[PDB]
Order: sequence, then structure tokens, then C-alpha cells
Amino acid sequence: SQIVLPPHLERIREKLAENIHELWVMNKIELGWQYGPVRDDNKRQHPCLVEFSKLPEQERNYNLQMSLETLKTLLALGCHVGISDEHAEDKVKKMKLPKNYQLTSGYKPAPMDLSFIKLTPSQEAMVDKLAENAHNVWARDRIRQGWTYGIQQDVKNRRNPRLVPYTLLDDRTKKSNKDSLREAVRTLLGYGYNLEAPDQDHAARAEVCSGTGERFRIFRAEKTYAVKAGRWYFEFETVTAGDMRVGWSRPGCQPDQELGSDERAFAFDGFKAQRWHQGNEHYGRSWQAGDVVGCMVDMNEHTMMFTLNGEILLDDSGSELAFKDFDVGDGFIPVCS
Ligand SMILES: Nc1ncnc2c1ncn2[C@@H]1O[C@H](COP(=O)(O)OP(=O)(O)OP(=O)(O)O)[C@@H](O)[C@H]1O
Ligand SMILES: COc1ccc2c(c1)CN(Cc1ccc(C(=O)O)cc1)CCS2
Repeated sequence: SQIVLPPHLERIREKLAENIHELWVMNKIELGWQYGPVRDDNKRQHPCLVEFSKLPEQERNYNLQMSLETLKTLLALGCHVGISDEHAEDKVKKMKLPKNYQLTSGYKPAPMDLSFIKLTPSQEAMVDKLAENAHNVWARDRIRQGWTYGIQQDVKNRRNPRLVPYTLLDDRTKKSNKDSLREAVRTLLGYGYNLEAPDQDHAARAEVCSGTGERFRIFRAEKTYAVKAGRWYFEFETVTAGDMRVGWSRPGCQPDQELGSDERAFAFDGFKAQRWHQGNEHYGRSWQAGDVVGCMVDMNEHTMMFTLNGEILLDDSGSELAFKDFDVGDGFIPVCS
């Protein structure tokens, strides 16, 4: 609402509103909609097919407001607009149209066909965002009405399966709104009022949202199974490919601290290809979904090694040892974050 409309948009939006009005009535007659005295969509009768003057002024004004919200929404998207020229707006060609596609009046509303104009990926993205905003303004109205979501539409209980996020919306209506949006944006472009998209903003949430406030969960064997000597091996399977750590931990490990940040644990972060013990150093490569990581420790020469799907993971050098030397201490147990 805080947005103020430029005069060139003001002298463009009345012509926009009319043009899309006839766009709407041509879409209606192409799909096979007929004129009728009564307000019955199932019986295929509606006085809406006549010109906007004979059309109910409520709908005609609603169309103008509908377009006004659309203009204010292009402006609020951060999509700045430029004026290409004036003569292409003064002179707009008209396709020849078939009689069956024509209504009772001989006037052909379909203006210079938008097929010449091509939709860039950014122009499609803003079409998606306009569709999202229209759906959201559609649902704010329904919620104000008190209509709530329901798996099956209820006329009396005011339940519409339609009140869902646009991503979850049914493909039929989503496409129908999308087409009118797409044709609306193309009509805006064909008015010579070329729109330049805001720069692509990259936003990564890094999965801050989590159960309560826990960032990670640590799974380990019981402290009584600590190994002090010998050769030991266990395997860790990665169903997903995200922030994981696997390795050997001392019985003094804190469940709230990250693996390898302190001296109590030795871990391998394949997500960043990092080996973790009081710091991170580059080691090995990254895993994908389904990769199996093997962990081997030999407390005789105090070495630690790792395998990704069988092959030995190396550090920056040619050495196969993730942690060359450590102390036996109290022992080690398998651990995973
Ligand atoms: N001239 C017009 N300008 C703008 N929008 C219009 C116009 N005529 C009809 N509409 C649209 O028609 C729709 C009316 O049906 P709607 O999709 O809201 O059904 P609904 O969700 O079942 O509604 P309700 O919950 O009120 O029963 C609205 O989204 C409204 O924006
Ligand atoms: C979405 O902005 C507009 C702007 C202009 C016009 C329409 C829609 C189309 N309408 C017909 C209509 C009425 C109700 C429904 C419905 O029940 O959803 C669907 C179509 C009015 C004539 S021009």
C-alpha cells in the first residue's frame, strides 16, 4: 500500500485493465463459455461475457483493483521497470481471429500476439512470485471470511481443500492462475514497459530450524567397551549426505560439544572433507548418499585410518594416516555425530 504509482504506469494501467478484461472474455469464449441472463456457471449462463460497461460494475472495478494490486506487486517485488519506446505502444497490430473464437461483436480484442516476446528465466521467476502473492491474497480473503482448509470442499462449513501453500496447490488451478499471470506479465512487457529483474539473491538457511535447539546428536558405544590395544574396525553408512562425523572417542566426551572440536574425540567430516581433532584440516574427499565409511584404529603404533567405499582416504600429503600419533589414555569407543 505504501507504494505510489508513477504516471506512466497510471497511463498504462487503465489500458492494461481493459486489455486483460477482453483477454478474460476471449479466454472464456475460446474455452466455450456462453452468455446467459442468470448467474449459473454449471448451466453455462452469465451476463459477464458482454463488454465491461454492461458487465457488472462490481466485477469491472474489481478487475481494476485486481490490476492495481498486480502493479503494486511488481513494484514491491524489487522489479524496476524501464520505458522502451512510445511508437510501439501507439501502433499495436491485431491478429485476424476465427468466427467461432469471436463473440457476437465483430471486434477482435486479441492484441499483438505475445509469441514474439520471450520469457527469460528471471521473468518466469517473477511470474511465479506474482502467482504466489495472488494465491496468498486469495487465502487471506478466505481466512478473513473464516473459510478453513478441508480435505473435501464444504459449502456450509466453509472448508476449501484449496487453502494450501502454492507449492502444495493442485496442478490444475495452479496452472490456470499461472497462465493468466504469465499472459499478464507478457502484456506488461508488450506495452513497451520493459521490466528489469532485481539481482539474484542467494540465501542459505544452513538448516537453522531444528528440533528445539539441538544442532547435532551423538551416538556412541558404552564406555565399558573401550579398546586399549589391538586392531579394530567398524563401518558407518551414510543414508544422506550432510553434516556428519564418525570416528573414535574417549569415555570423557561431552554429548553437547561437537565431535573433534576438543581433544576427547577424533572424527572425520566428509561433508567438508575435514579431519577433526582440536581443529579442522583438509583430509579425504566428500561422500554421497549410500557411501559406507570404514574406521580402523590400531593402538599398537597409535595410528588411525579411514576408508570411503573401500579406497583409503588420504590427507593433503600421500600419508594414509588421518591421525599419525596419539596417546592410549583411557581407550577409545566408536562415535558418530
Ligand atoms: N473482476 C475480478 N477481478 C479480480 N478478481 C476477480 C474478479 N472476478 C472474480 N475474481 C476472483 O474470483 C475469485 C472468487 O472465487 P474464489 O477463488 O475466491 O473461491 P473460494 O475460495 O471458494 O471463495 P470463498 O471462500 O469466498 O467461498 C476470487 O479469487 C477473486 O479474486
Ligand atoms: C483475477 O482478476 C480478474 C480480472 C478481470 C476479470 C476476471 C478476473 C474474470 N472475472 C470472471 C470471473 C468471476 C468469478 C470467478 C470465480 O468464481 O473464481 C472467475 C472468473 C470477471 C471478468 S474480467
